[PDB]
Amino acid sequence: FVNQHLCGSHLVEALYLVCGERGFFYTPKT
Amino acid sequence: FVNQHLCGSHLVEALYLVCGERGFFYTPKT
Amino acid sequence: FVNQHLCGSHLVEALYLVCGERGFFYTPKT
Amino acid sequence: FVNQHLCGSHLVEALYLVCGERGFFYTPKT
Amino acid sequence: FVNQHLCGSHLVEALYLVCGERGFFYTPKT
Amino acid sequence: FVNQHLCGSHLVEALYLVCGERGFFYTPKT
Amino acid sequence: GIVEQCCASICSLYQLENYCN
Amino acid sequence: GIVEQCCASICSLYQLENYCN
Amino acid sequence: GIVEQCCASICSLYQLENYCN
Amino acid sequence: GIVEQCCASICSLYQLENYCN
Amino acid sequence: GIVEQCCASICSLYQLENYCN
Amino acid sequence: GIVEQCCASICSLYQLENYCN
Ligand SMILES: [Zn+2]
Ligand SMILES: [Zn+2]
Repeated sequence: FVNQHLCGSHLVEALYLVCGERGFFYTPKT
Repeated sequence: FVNQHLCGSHLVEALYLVCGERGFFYTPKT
Repeated sequence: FVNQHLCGSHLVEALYLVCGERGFFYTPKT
Repeated sequence: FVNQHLCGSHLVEALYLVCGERGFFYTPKT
Repeated sequence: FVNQHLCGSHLVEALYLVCGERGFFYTPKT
Repeated sequence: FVNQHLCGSHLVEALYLVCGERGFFYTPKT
Repeated sequence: GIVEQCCASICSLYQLENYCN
Repeated sequence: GIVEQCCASICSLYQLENYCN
Repeated sequence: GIVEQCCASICSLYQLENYCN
Repeated sequence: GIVEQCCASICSLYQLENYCN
Repeated sequence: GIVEQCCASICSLYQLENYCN
Repeated sequence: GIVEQCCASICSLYQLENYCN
């Protein structure tokens, strides 16, 4: 897989495809 | 058919802008 | 809504969804 | 049906690259 | 019909994340 | 056409639309 | 869920905000 | 407009440039 | 314009809606 | 190619990696 | 979280899969 | 290559078309 920083919507889209029908959680607040 | 996989990427992109720091969960399972 | 800088195509897509069937104008030259 | 809402995001993304600094108007109303 | 042009942008976006530095070729011709 | 730096997936998508049914090659390793 | 209510018909920002945290 | 000419069939860059300013 | 208001600095939804038509 | 195997049905990351270099 | 691990720094696929559910 | 020519620096449409096949 790609080996670089993935930010904002590019992180959500990387999550979307990696996880498949499992889905995911996006929690940016820290 | 139509395409809910292509729609799902648009959906999670839309949710990244709408939810902001509240974050979200994407579960196509119910 | 998201509270961050939105640039290039991420601004056009934020516009696309915010405005709905009203449409919008994208005028980057200043 | 098919999906002109999902097509519209692609359309305004395409227009951001093609028009550049000339900018554009997206009106799905005519 | 369905839309393989809109699917193709998603496809080449997916391949950018999966292939990383190996790169790819997109040929809808075979 | 747009006159700015196009990086990562924004370069792949610019390629996707510019080239049309010809397709393209994305080779980021140098 | 969201796939059956928002891919079968258009969902505004307001309808999408229902699925946030 | 653009939605009926370019979502029903593929529009090249050249066809898309017609809708710029 | 929009680049200056929303990219250089940040825009609330109300402000981004100034660029709707 | 990829358009007929992955637009007609969903392709996982693993199926997509087959079309890399 | 994810922003700190995957945007500030880089994430392998295994690590990005920690945020799958 | 393309990253160096089009991301580090800017590419005209003619130049970006060098990476079409
Ligand atoms: Zn981006
Ligand atoms: Zn799409």
